[PDB]
Amino acid sequence: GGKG
Amino acid sequence: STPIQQLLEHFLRQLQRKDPHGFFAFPVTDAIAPGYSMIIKHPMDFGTMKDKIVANEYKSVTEFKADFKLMCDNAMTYNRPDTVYYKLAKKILHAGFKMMSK
Repeated sequence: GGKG
Repeated sequence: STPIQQLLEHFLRQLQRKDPHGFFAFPVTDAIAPGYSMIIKHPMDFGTMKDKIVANEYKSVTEFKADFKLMCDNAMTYNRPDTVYYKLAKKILHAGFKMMSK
């Protein structure tokens, strides 16, 4: 999720 | 350069030293952060803040502090708590406001  | 701009440039350099990796240095793009422009309506980063100082766009430390808090709040909204970005944002928001309120 998000930037990883 | 006004005495207020100088104050703000000094505060910005000190705040940016708290982000040695440059995670806050430039605008976050959707390529690096999928869906970012959908989730975060008012992006902010240090480079934009520096440009606003130079443009004489801050009337007060208070308006400068609000852009800093916006930058940090966006990182804590987009990124989950257990990430490097969330943790730095929470940490430097607290330490940066304390530093400016001495």
